[PDB]
Amino acid sequence: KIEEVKSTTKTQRIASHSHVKGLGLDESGLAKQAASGLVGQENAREACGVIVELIKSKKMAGRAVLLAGPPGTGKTALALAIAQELGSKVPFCPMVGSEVYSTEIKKTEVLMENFRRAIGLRIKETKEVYEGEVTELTPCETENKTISHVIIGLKTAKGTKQLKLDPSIFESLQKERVEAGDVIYIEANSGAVKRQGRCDTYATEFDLEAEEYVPLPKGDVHKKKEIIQDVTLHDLDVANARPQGGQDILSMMGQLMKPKKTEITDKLRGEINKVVNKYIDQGIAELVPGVLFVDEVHMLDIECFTYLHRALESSIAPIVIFASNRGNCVIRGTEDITSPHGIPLDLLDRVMIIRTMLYTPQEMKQIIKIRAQTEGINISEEALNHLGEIGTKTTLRYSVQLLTPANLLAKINGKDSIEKEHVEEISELFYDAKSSAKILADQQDKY
Amino acid sequence: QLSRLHMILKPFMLRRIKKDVENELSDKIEILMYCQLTSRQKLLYQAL
Ligand SMILES: Nc1ncnc2c1ncn2[C@@H]1O[C@H](COP(=O)(O)OP(=O)(O)O)[C@@H](O)[C@H]1O
Repeated sequence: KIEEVKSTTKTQRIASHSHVKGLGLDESGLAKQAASGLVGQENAREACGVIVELIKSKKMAGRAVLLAGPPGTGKTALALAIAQELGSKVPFCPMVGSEVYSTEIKKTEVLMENFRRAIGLRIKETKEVYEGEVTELTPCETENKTISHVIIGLKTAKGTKQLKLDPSIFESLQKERVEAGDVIYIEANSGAVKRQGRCDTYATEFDLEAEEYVPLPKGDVHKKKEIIQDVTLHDLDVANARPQGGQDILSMMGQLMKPKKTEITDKLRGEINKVVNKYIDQGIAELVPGVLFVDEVHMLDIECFTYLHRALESSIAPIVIFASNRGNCVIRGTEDITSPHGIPLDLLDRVMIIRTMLYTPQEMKQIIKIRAQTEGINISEEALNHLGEIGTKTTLRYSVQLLTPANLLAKINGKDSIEKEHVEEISELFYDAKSSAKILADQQDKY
Repeated sequence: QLSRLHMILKPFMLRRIKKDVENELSDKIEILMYCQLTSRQKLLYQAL
């Protein structure tokens, strides 16, 4: 009879490349004129179509590509398209070329952490666990005194068991302030314990108490189960270099101290490589090499460029995408030497270059329409043509940036959609990078 | 069809209908409430 609906959670925020959904190639490898949010750039999209096959082949290491072309042409839009095209499960690692200057660790090593982070690994971990209400708990004492065992009685909806356990686990149970009537979980591989609370059976025993109560665990007291774990090589490297597993005083206190980064040494990475190869051989593990994306590459230091000569020639390293928007600049750190894209010739010889190039007026109109319907706003055709003209006079970035401000004016004066007169007003409130640079050059006596 | 069945049933098939006799009862207020499924539900429903 009566009908009702509810939904009020605020939807996800729009941002600068949220319209991009993939490369929009056809099955033959050719580029469609407009698909999945991209338009234009056919040679560069076709080139990225080769690279998504190069990744999925799993054959290669240390291949590297440079997207190059003037500012505002869509370089990072393409790299983000590839991140969609590979799907979520392949690791894609985004980075900016000014992040190498850490205060904790040498630049040369920050690069290595990022390379090792871009190779993923998938593991079928088997865990064996005991859980239940603790109905009984007793230590067994021995001479030089020592503790030989703890005996634990556990209860679940299926019944009960009684177990004999190492003094390490007793030390853990004591630390967790466990008592009889508590419900606990123990994983025997790790030696770890978790308290959940008191069993619900006791929950009415006091008028006023601080505890939370949990229902009795279902299933057998002892069981083993498989968890599919996703991880990276870097995550194994670092978790071994400053450990926090186990339950000793040393690892427990290493969880409290300020977490400084450290130069992981080649011997550890060596030993981790051997371990993961042996996990693959047993059929426990699958390897998924991914992609590292280093935007603004033109400001790595020459120390860093000269390190990439070695890291890209590794048999392990993942596939790398660099990006740059510079002419014949001076190479950072040299003060004297200039080269294309800001990158040394010696490295530029170890990469394949993808050219990216300026848009026509028709392409700008098309992108603006795509973007307006992404930001969720309605625009009249004569207004959109006016924005097209503004694009040719300035930059497509500025032409897109006027959209939301214009829509605010439209709703303030009760219009549902952008009319030309709204754009014509907003254009006079906010200058662009060229028109503001003019007024500041005329009045140059006063700034 | 209907008239034939009615005449066949009439000698043996009493009726009341609530509104003739339950004059002192409130009528059922009947709500249909639409619900939107969660992210976990979307993932599974799509996989099916
Ligand atoms: N071919 C394209 N199709 C759709 N949107 C594009 C295209 N090229 C660029 N854009 C969008 O235009 C803007 C400029 O592209 P961007 O990737 O930021 O350029 P840049 O090469 O300078 O990093 C961004 O909002 C981007 O998503």
